[PDB]
Amino acid sequence: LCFGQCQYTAEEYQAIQKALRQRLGPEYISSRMAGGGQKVCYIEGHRVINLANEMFGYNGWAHSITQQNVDFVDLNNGKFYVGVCAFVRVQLKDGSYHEDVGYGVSEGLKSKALSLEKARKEAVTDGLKRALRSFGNALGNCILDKDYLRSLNKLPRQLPLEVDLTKAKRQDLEPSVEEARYNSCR
Amino acid sequence: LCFGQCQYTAEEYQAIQKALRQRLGPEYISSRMAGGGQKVCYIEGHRVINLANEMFGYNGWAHSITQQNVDFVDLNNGKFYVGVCAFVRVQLKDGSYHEDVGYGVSEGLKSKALSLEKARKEAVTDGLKRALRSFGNALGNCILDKDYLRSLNKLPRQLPLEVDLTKAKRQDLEPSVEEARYNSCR
Amino acid sequence: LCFGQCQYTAEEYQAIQKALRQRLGPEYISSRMAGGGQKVCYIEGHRVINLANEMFGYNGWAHSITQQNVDFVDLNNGKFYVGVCAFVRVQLKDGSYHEDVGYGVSEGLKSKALSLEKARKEAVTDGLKRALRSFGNALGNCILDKDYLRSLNKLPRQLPLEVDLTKAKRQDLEPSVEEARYNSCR
Amino acid sequence: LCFGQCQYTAEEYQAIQKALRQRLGPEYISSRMAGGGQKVCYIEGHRVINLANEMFGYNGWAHSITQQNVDFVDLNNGKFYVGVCAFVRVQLKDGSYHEDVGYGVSEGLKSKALSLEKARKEAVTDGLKRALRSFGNALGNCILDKDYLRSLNKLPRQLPLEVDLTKAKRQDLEPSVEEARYNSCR
Amino acid sequence: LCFGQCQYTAEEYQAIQKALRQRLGPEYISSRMAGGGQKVCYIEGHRVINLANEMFGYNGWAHSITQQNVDFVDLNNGKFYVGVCAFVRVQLKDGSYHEDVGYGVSEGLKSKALSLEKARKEAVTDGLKRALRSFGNALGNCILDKDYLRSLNKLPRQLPLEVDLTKAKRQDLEPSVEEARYNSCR
Amino acid sequence: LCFGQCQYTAEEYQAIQKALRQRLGPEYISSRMAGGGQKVCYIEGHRVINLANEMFGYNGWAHSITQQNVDFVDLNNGKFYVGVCAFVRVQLKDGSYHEDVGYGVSEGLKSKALSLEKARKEAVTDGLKRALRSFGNALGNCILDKDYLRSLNKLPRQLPLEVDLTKAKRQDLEPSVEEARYNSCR
Amino acid sequence: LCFGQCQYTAEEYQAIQKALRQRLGPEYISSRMAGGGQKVCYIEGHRVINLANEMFGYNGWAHSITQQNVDFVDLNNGKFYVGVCAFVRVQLKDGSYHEDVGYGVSEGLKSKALSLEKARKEAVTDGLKRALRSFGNALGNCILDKDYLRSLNKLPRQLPLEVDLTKAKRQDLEPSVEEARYNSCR
Amino acid sequence: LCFGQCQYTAEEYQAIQKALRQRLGPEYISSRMAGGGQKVCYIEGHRVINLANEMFGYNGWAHSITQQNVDFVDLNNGKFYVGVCAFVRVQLKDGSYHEDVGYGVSEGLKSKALSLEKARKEAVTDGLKRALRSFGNALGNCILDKDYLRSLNKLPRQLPLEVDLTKAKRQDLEPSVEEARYNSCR
Amino acid sequence: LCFGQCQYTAEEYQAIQKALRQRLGPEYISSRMAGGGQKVCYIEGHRVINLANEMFGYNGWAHSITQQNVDFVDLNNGKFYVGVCAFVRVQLKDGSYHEDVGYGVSEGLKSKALSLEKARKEAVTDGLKRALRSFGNALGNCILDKDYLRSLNKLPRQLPLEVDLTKAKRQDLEPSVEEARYNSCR
Amino acid sequence: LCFGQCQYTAEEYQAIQKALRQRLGPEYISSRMAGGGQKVCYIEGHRVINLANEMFGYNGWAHSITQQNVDFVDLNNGKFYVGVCAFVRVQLKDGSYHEDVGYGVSEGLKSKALSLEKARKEAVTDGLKRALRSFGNALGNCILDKDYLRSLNKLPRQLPLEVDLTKAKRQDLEPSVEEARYNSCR
Amino acid sequence: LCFGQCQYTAEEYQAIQKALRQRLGPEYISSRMAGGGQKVCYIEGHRVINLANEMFGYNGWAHSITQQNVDFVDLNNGKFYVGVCAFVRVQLKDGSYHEDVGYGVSEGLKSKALSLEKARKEAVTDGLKRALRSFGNALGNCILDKDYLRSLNKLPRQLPLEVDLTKAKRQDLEPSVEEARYNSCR
Repeated sequence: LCFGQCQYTAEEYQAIQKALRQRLGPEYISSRMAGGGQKVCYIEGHRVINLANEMFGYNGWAHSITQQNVDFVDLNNGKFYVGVCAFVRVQLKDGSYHEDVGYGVSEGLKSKALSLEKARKEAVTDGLKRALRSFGNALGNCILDKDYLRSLNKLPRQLPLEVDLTKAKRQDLEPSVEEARYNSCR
Repeated sequence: LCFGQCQYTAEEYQAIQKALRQRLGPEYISSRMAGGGQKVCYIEGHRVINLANEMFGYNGWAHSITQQNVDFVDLNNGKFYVGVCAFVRVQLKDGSYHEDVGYGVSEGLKSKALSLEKARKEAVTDGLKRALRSFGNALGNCILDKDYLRSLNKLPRQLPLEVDLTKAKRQDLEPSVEEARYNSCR
Repeated sequence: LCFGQCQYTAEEYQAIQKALRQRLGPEYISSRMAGGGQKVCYIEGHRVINLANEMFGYNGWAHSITQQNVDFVDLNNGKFYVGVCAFVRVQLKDGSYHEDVGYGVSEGLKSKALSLEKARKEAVTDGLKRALRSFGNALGNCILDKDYLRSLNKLPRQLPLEVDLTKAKRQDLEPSVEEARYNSCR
Repeated sequence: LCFGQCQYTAEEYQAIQKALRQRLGPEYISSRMAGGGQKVCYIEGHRVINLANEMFGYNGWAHSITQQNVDFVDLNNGKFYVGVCAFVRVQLKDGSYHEDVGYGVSEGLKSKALSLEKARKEAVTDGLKRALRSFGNALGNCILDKDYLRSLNKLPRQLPLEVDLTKAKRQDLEPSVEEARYNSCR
Repeated sequence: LCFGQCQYTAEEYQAIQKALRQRLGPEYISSRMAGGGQKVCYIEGHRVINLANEMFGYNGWAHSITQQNVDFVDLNNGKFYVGVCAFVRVQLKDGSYHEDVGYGVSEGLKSKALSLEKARKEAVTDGLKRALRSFGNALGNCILDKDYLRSLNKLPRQLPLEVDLTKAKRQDLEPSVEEARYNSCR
Repeated sequence: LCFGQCQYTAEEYQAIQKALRQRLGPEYISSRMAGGGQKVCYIEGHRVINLANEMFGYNGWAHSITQQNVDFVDLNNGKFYVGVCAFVRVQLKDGSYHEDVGYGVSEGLKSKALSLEKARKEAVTDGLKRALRSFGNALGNCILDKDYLRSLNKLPRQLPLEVDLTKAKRQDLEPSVEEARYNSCR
Repeated sequence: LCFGQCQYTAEEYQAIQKALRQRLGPEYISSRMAGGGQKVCYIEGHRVINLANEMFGYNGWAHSITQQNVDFVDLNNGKFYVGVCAFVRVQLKDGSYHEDVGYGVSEGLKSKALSLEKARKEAVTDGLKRALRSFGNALGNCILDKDYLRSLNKLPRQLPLEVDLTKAKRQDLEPSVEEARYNSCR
Repeated sequence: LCFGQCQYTAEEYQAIQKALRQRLGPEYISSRMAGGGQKVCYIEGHRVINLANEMFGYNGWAHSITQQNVDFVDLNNGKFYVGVCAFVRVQLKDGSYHEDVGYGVSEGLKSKALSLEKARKEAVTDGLKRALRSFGNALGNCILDKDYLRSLNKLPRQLPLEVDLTKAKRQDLEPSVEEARYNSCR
Repeated sequence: LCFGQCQYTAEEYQAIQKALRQRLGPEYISSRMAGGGQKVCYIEGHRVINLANEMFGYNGWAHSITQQNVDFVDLNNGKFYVGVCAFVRVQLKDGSYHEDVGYGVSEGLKSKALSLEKARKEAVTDGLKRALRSFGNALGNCILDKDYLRSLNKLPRQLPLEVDLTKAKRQDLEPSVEEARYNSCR
Repeated sequence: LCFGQCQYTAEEYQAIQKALRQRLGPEYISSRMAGGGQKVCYIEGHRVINLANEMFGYNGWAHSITQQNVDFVDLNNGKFYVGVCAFVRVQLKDGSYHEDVGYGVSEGLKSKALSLEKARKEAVTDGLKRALRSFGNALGNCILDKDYLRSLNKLPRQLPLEVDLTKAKRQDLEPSVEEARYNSCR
Repeated sequence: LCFGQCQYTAEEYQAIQKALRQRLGPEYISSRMAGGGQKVCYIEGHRVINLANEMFGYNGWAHSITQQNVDFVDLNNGKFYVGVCAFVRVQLKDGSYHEDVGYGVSEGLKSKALSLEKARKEAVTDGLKRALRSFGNALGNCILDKDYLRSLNKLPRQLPLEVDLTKAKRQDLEPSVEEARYNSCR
């Protein structure tokens, strides 16, 4: 009854089906400037990872890199141009799964190492994000829907939120977790 | 009783068989201009993803990339011409499946990276969409039926639909979900 | 008791054996002009897909591409000549199966990308259609029977039959399916 | 108890052993002119497929292409000469099987694509037909028996038979089948 | 209890052990002229196939091509010289088996295609026949026994029997089989 | 309890152990002239096959070609010199087995095809014979024993026995077997 | 019930889901100067290792290197420039898992060996750290969240921590451990 | 309870353990002249085979050629020099086993084919003999023991025992074998 | 219930979780001079090995070399420069595991053999040590923590303590062991 | 309960443990002259084989050649220099095992074939001996112990013992053996 | 319950854990002169083998060569320089295991064969010793501990004790071993 062999209970299946339908608020979306001097919306990897963890549980989803391929490493002046693709397969405790390609780009740096590093890492993250979109709007599928983007723009400018470090983990030991783990062995 | 080993109950099977027969409304179909100065109808990936999730459940269908091949990367001026194909296999919790090819194209950009990226991604999405058509009209099989297209044109315009974020997910935490999941490990 | 492991019940077996014998009416057959200035009859992919879904159930048949091979890509003027083959294996929930080759051709376009895309996609569809013919007339085995073709010509033409979009699907939500699904978790 | 794991019941076994012994009437045999200006008898693929379906049931036999190899593609004027072989393995629900080679030829066309297409497709159908012969006369084993051919000639003009499409399938929906199917999940 | 897993009952085993010992009559043997202007006796493939089907049942034996290799394709004038070998494995429902080589030859034709076609097909049939010999005289093992050949010559000639086509099959349907089948899904 | 999984009963084991010890009479041995102008004794393949079938039952032994390799094809005048080896594995219903090499030679023919054919076939038969020798004298192990050969020579010649084609098979149909097989389905 | 086959009890699952949400205090975060003269925050591998051990138990998580590839080793003066990537898969006792790429860089050393050593080691640790981030904020996912970084800066520098070696392990022997062990082979 | 899965009964184990200890008499040993003009003793393959069959039963030992490699084929005048090695693995019904190398040599013949044939066959037989030696003196292990050879020489010359072909096999049939084996199906 | 399939008992798990947290005393730490004229602390392999044996039991942990690769062997004067890496995977009886890279270096020796030997052996040990660190401070995870190193320096330099060889194993025989082992077969 | 799956009984285990400790007497050790004009002690393969058979039973130990590699074949005058290595794995009925390398050398012969043959065969035997040494002194582990060699020299002349061929093997047949066998079939 | 599947009983486990902690006396350690004119201590392979056999039982540990690679064979004068590495994996009846590299060196000999032989054999033994060290001091882990070495030197010489060959084995047969072996099959 380990990962890949669970079957969702009607209650968890139903809760998730509904939750996945939600589109995400402005607090999730960020943007950058495309070469064409045009806005590009996207969700940052860390937000997607937390959405996934909260949607399926830290132990309810997984991902692996089926393959990563460096498309090219070009030196055209004193600078490097690098294109990398990754194929990421994400899976639920269910055994259900989705796979997609992510692409990573680095153009202009003078460091070969730094260029490769950027491109390889972004390809994986980009792939993880695209694979996860398959589960629904709440995991990013709304993101490329022009009507969603449009109605997002008609929303209030929004101030970045302050993070409250008051209750941040401040040491390794996890008392409650240790308690549970010791009772589990029984 | 995990993914790939379910067997549809008579009730779910019957409901789905019927639902799949439906053709989709104008709110799903979009179009672009082909090189021959001719309209081409298609369904955006995100719509197909949601159609699938609602038809089979977020844990009812899955897809993998059996293979992706870059056919060519030509530089014919200062611009790149790229053709990529992807073979996508989609499967139901049932074990039933359909596989098809998708193609991705990028012609005219000056960025090799941006060209490869566009082509690889679209090939995958295109392949996922074609594989899914095999299940029925509701998943896209009507889309290339000239009589369906014809009768779609005999409809009033279609204006951009408005998305309402009044109840957009703004926090990660899904209480209902956590409850259902908490009640499942016992 | 998943896909590939079912055994047909005598009742379903018998109904299908019979239904498969039927030849198809004019409403399925379409035609194009061969190079030799000669009529060529065929069934469009989407019709075959629906025939299959109705004959076996959306979860009663499946298909995969065992292999797709690009035979050649020739540039003989400013135009491309492309030949592609696909091997498609279709299978029933039974485990029974048939495999065939399909071919895809593109001659004359100036776009390499567009040529490759056309040829790869048609090879697959063509192969799917040929593999499916093996199950019987109702799935297209009649199509190449000259006596059938002959007696088809001796029938009244058949103007494009309009499509009834009043009952079209316009939202992703499928309430009946959603209910039956909940009752299946049980 | 799926395909490949059935065992024939004494009754079905016996009926088939007998039925397979029959030689086929003139209505099955067709002929063409060999290069040596000599008659060559053969059965059209579509007839063989129907013989097979009726003999074993749509779910009683299967076939796959173990391999297809293009022997050569020669351009000797402005025309193409192509030879292709296919190895086809046909199997019964029994697990019993037979495998043979089929060959496909195209000589004289100016289209490479059309030539490859013709040769690859015929190789498969030819292989399928030869593999099937192994089961008995009723599936084509008589066809190359000179004494059978001889006594076939000593018969009238097997004058073109008519194909009656009164009862031709005009829709996708199969009511008797749907009923049978929906009850199979009980 | 499918193919490859049956065990012969004492009764069937014994009947077959005996039947296999028989040498075959003149009605099976045919001959051709070897290059050395010398008679060569052999059994035609179709006879061997029927011997096998009657000896073991249409579902009691099977064969596969473990491999086919084209040894050479020589053009020495305007004619082709082709040598092809095939390894054929035949098996009983028992699991018992025998494998042998078959060879195919085509010397003198001007068609490469026709030469390859002839050699490949004959290699397979030749291999199937040699493999089958291993089971006994009744399946051809006598054929190369000079004392058998000698005493065959000391026999009156025979007029190739006329095939009684009165009862020839002229229809696909086999109501006999179709019922034996129906009462097996039960 | 299929081939490869039987265990010999004490009775059969004992009978065979004893029978295998027998040396074979003059009626089995034949000879040819070695290049050194010296007699070479050997058993003809068809005799060995029958010895095997009678010793173990048609379903009691089997053999496969683990590998066949063409050592060389030399043209040294207008003639061909060919050496071929085959590795043959023979097995009993027991699971017990023996494997050996067989060699095939063809020197002097002007036909490449005929040379290859001869060498390939003889390598296999030769290998099958050498493998079978391992089971005992009755299967050929005596054949290379100089003391056995010597005492074979000290015998009066013996005229070719005649093949009693009285009761030779003149039909396929074998009611005997067919009748038992019909009761071996219950 | 070994590693990879456990299933989290509801109590441990819940405790860990909660614990993983925590962001980490200043005591975890360290920083270095990027080439762009800009601060880069990160967590040291040894802290991440302890975080993981305390969160899941020393036997609750694992990691393997699916692959490590040296991208390049360039000598551009008397100095080496090295880029290495590692794919690290971490897994819980659950069977759940996440995989990511890590990169290792060495620029400027004159020792090839020292350069390779630094890059291969950092690539692995970097990858382990990135893979672990997928489980939640508590394992590092907060680290790249600009709002978290921002609110981390609005805190007083912290003086260096003194470690207390008072109770440091001074012998290899672990008595309490040896007991427990010994009472388990029962 | 087939080959490879038997376990020796205490009685058979004991009998064989003892029997294997015996050194073999002069009637087994033969010799030839080494190049160094020195005697070389050896046992002929056929004797070893019979020793094995009598020691373990025809179904008590087996052997296979794990690999055969032709080391070289040199033509140094008009003659051929060939060296071949074979790896032979022999096994008991027990599952126990021993494997060794055998070498085959042919120096001086003018026939390439005859040279290869001699070397390949001897390598196998030589290997089989060396592998069998591992079981004990009775199977050849004494053969290279100088003290055994020495005391063998101190024996009377010996006339090669006469081969009594009285009861020699003249029939394929084996009524007691066919008897037992007919009852084993019961 | 062999290695890789145990499950820690709550008692052993708990003891180890705790023991692993300890940092190690000065008696474990040693140092060398880095090229930059800077101190480098490390733990000697043998200490690590004993820490592991005592922490998990001689039969509680294991390690294997997944791969070892020689990066380069350079001769730049009369001296050799060698870089080698090893990937070591350590596992607990649990099935839990951790893998890391180790590196081995040899710069300056004149012996190629001695250089390779040093580099290959250190790579393995280095890897084994790094993999083991993943389990906790007690196994080395503290070692690279600057605050730990710092507070280690503030200790009274430690005097290289003596080894008491009095009770040193002087023979191979192991009494209590041989007894305990003898009984385990009961 | 076949080879590789037995478990030693306490009694057999204990007897063997003790027996293995014995060093072997002068009757086992032989010697040759090393190139350095120095004595080299060793045990002859046939003695080792018998030691093994008596220690574990003819069915208690096994060995296979995991690999044999020819290091070189040099011709430096008119003579050949050959080095060959073999990896031999020996196993007990237990499943326990040891593997080692053996080396084979042939320097000076003028025959390539004879050189290869000597080196290949010795490598195997040498490997078998080294592998077996791992089990204990009784199987050869003492042989390289200088203190054992030294105290062996202080023992008198080892006049070759006499092999009393009295009750040697004269026939193939083995009655007692054959009797247990007919009784083990029960 | 064969090798690799035993579980140590608490009693054997405990005895071994304790025995493994012992450092070894002077009677185990030997030394040689390193090129740097410096003493190098080590244990001879045969001592290690016996230590192992006595610690775990002849059937309690095993080892295999996962791989052996020859790094180089250099000829720099008339002498050979050879470096060889071996990867040895040792395992307990437990399933627990440890793997390490061993290196073999040969510098200066004029015989290529003798050089390769020395390096390959030492690499294996060296690897076996290093692998074994992982189990504890008693198997060699102390050997490289400078404080142990130091306190070993502070001892008295020790005359290489005399080996007492009184009860040295002179026969093969082992009566008790053999008695137990006859009683086990029961």
